Amino acid sequence: RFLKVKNWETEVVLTDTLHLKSTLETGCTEYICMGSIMHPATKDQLFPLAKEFIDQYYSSIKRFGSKAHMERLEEVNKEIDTTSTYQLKDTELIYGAKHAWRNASRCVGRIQWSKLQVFDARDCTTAHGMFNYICNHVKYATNKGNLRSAITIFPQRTDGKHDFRVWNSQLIRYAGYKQPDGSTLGDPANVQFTEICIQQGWKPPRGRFDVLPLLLQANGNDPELFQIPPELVLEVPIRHPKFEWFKDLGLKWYGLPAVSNMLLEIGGLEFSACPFSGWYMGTEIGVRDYCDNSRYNILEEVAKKMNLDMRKTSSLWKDQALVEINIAVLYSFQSDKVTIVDHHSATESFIKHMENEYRCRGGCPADWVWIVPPMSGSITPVFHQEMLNYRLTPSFEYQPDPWNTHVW
Amino acid sequence: CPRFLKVKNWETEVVLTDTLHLKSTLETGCTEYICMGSIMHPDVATKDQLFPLAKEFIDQYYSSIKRFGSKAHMERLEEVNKEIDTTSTYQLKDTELIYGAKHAWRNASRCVGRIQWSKLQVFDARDCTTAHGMFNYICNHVKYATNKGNLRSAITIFPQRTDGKHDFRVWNSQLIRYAGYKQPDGSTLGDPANVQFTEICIQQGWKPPRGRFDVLPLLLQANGNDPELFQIPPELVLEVPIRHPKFEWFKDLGLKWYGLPAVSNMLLEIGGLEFSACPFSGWYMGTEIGVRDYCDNSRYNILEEVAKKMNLDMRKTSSLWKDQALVEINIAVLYSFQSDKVTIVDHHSATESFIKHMENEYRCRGGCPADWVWIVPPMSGSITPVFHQEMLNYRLTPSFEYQPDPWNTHVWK
Ligand code: HEM
Ligand code: HEM
Ligand SMILES: CN(C)Cc1cccc(NCc2ccc3ccc(N)nc3c2)c1
Ligand SMILES: CN(C)Cc1cccc(NCc2ccc3ccc(N)nc3c2)c1
Ligand SMILES: C[C@H](O)[C@H](O)[C@H]1CNc2nc(N)[nH]c(=O)c2N1
Ligand SMILES: C[C@H](O)[C@H](O)[C@H]1CNc2nc(N)[nH]c(=O)c2N1
Ligand SMILES: [Zn+2]
Repeated sequence: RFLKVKNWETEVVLTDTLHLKSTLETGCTEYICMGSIMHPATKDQLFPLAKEFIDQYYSSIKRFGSKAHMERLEEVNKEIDTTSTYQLKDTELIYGAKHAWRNASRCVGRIQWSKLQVFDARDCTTAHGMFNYICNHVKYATNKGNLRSAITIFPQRTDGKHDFRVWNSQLIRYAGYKQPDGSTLGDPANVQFTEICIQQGWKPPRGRFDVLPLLLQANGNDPELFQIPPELVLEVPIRHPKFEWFKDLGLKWYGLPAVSNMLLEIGGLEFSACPFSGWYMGTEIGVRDYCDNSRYNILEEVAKKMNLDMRKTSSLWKDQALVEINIAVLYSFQSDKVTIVDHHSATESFIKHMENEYRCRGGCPADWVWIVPPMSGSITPVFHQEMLNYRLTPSFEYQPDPWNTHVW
Repeated sequence: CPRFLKVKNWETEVVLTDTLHLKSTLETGCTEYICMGSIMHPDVATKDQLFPLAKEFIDQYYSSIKRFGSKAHMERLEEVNKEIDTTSTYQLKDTELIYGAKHAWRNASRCVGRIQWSKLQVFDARDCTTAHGMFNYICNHVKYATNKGNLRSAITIFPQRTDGKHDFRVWNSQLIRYAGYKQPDGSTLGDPANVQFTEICIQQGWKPPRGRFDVLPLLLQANGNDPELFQIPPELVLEVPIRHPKFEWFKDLGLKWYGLPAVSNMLLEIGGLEFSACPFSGWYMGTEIGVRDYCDNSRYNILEEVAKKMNLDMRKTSSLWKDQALVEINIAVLYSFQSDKVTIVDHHSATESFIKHMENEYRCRGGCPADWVWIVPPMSGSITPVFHQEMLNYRLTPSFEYQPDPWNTHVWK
């Protein structure tokens, strides 16, 4: 049935037909909603998925049922038959990668979806090769501050014993170190991964913002360490436009968010290594990275320097400090001509995107829990926007951390 | 359905195990292929529909008082069954009514204040027959709940639905709210949320003062009759003028708000019985006033004026002038209620208490249904502990439910 979503602020009603195309499961049932749970082949399984995907590709270029379409299905069937898998055409690789982004219900940045530079790395065979492809990606995407969205796609899974994996959760991240006195220097989120690099031979500077090395696994082999050339790593010193003391906090961050631990699924094929990157929404750094208790956790320090009353929660000293940090982040990136978007501009673009997608596509799967920013929720337009969440393919999926499945 | 569902807290690593979901009674709207978790709102019971619903509830009650399977349990079951057979409905005992109301609150997935669920004063108004009587009961409720600023949670329960043509309804969405007035020029005076209701009151004969904060009259329907207007005695309406501990100019904005949040348009369902008029009240979380009531664009919408008084650059969104003003307004709200000794809770305290409540519930009850979309506060989400807390949402009974607005269904006499 057609489903309607209302925006309670504008009263705009949109009608969703697209959800009828979903075949994957969401996690919820008729009796239990799991909307806030973070994470809820064979030849025989493979062809219908391949077919589903070839069909929507040829439907998308408006040549559904053409001789080209009929021949492609044939070629794929034969290939699955004779090899237990198949290879995508370049055009298909690009189409599928753009559509995995378009379908990512949790991403507020999807107005950009069709502007994605796709780097085909399916000829890669070694960790050195992966490193080369990754450097090129970082250089292209960074573009001296004028960030460009990109994805690099490594060879698809075969038997599962020969996966290509980027072990890093993002290409560029800061180390975290467990201290004898039990505290944590650097980023506490990366403590484990940092330990694995150390155990593997990495000589740690033991600073607060040490860029981690790349740990790269090719064809199921043991992962290998590489240092990203520093000239490729663009960073922004965080300062505040009014508090001249803010720079004295010694804060910085990297300009390029490049998630590298997801799995890209296209037409039944699985790409376990597909680092992709866009640009930051300010809150990702200013709210979560800096102010999560289990992350850099700087609220106290900033609040101190602001000389706030931190004796009672109801003084909202945390909220005040939170806003000023986010002002600083946006100001710093903007002053250094590095692409960044604030949560007001971003959510506004997402609403427009939604309207675009309902109009041309019959809907837009969206995960309110993720779309709504981690501060000032209800003063952004998405807070008041009803969303429907459903899973469309091609997609980006979670996968297990490689140190839990890998034998050495 | 799997027997054990686990929820994780991503900042503390605490994992909890839910079994209570097995007691889920109604559908959420989600299916295996779509989630409707951000959808706001996704003819009487027959004899045969009522029997198992009553038995389900009676069993649950007797289990709660450790008298399950007792002679008193079996006798109550038999007496209820007889009543349904010979009258096609039944009446709850006072003990059952009280247990039912507390549990509807305990089960309200969207409520962050549920640590308090067992301290609810229940006023039984099932003897009420007229709108003047409803007025008396509501006045008493307001006075008791207000308690000179030391607010006490309470519910007043009017007679249950019979044939559906004799419903008791409070037409107001909350017992105390401010009027809204649409102007010929398109502007709105007062609270734009309440324009429709205000118009209805004016048509019913209410003479509007036409101010910015006019307390709306009660519009009360008894026994399916046409609703009637009553003015709440103003001494019963506790209000707090909003000022700011630093900004001396904040008081010159002339804002105030009422101390008692008393939702009055919901339906209470107990054992298949339907109480269409069951006004209940607790106390405010500051953000309900400082974020939603004041800063929603479709509400009082004061961010701009505050921002201007704060001398902020309002030319770029990326200056975060809105966020900056929003915090100051919420500081003013908490400061003003605390100064006037009217109970209020800030969003940090409330969410931390809720996490403790939820953990206790998982341990003593086997779960705690929770709607993350509603539980996470409308500002500063991720610096409260509920943001990182996985939740499971499902519907248990007794429960509070939405019902249509009565002016849309009322057959005028
Ligand atoms: C171009 C600028 C972009 C912006 C501003 C943006 C913004 C965001 C934000 C703020 C989130 C929430 C992340 C979090 O809170 O941890 C997110 C999620 C996500 N984004 Fe985007 N994004 C962008 C580009 C991209 C690109 C290029 C891709 C892939 C080709 C992508 C795919 C995803 C996916 C799959 C998620 C969900 C991840 C998960 O489920 O854990 N995004 N995005
Ligand atoms: C005593 C202190 C209380 C606090 C701090 C509190 C807090 C809240 C808050 C902040 C919300 C979301 C409000 C919104 O954004 O509109 C809510 C919703 C709700 N509350 Fe509580 N509440 C309290 C008492 C009560 C009581 C006494 C009842 C019933 C007996 C109750 C039942 C509900 C229900 C049913 C909802 C969902 C409303 C809806 O779905 O529209 N609460 N509560
Ligand atoms: C844990 N892994 C999924 C990697 C990881 C680490 C930390 C945060 C996230 N967030 C997911 C995510 C995915 C894509 C993004 C694209 C752009 C952007 N600015 N943030 C994005 C964020 C993802
Ligand atoms: C729509 N109706 C349920 C009435 C209505 C009007 C305006 C706001 C709300 N919010 C829901 C709601 C329900 C119960 C509450 C109890 C206490 C409190 N502080 N807020 C509460 C808020 C509810
Ligand atoms: C679209 C969305 O469901 C709607 O804006 C909800 C979001 N969460 C909410 N949460 C609370 N507490 N109160 C609300 O009114 C809402 N509104
Ligand atoms: C429990 C909850 O699902 C979890 O904390 C989610 C909440 N919403 C989020 N939203 C975004 N954008 N990013 C996140 O990491 C999370 N975390
Ligand atoms: Zn759901």
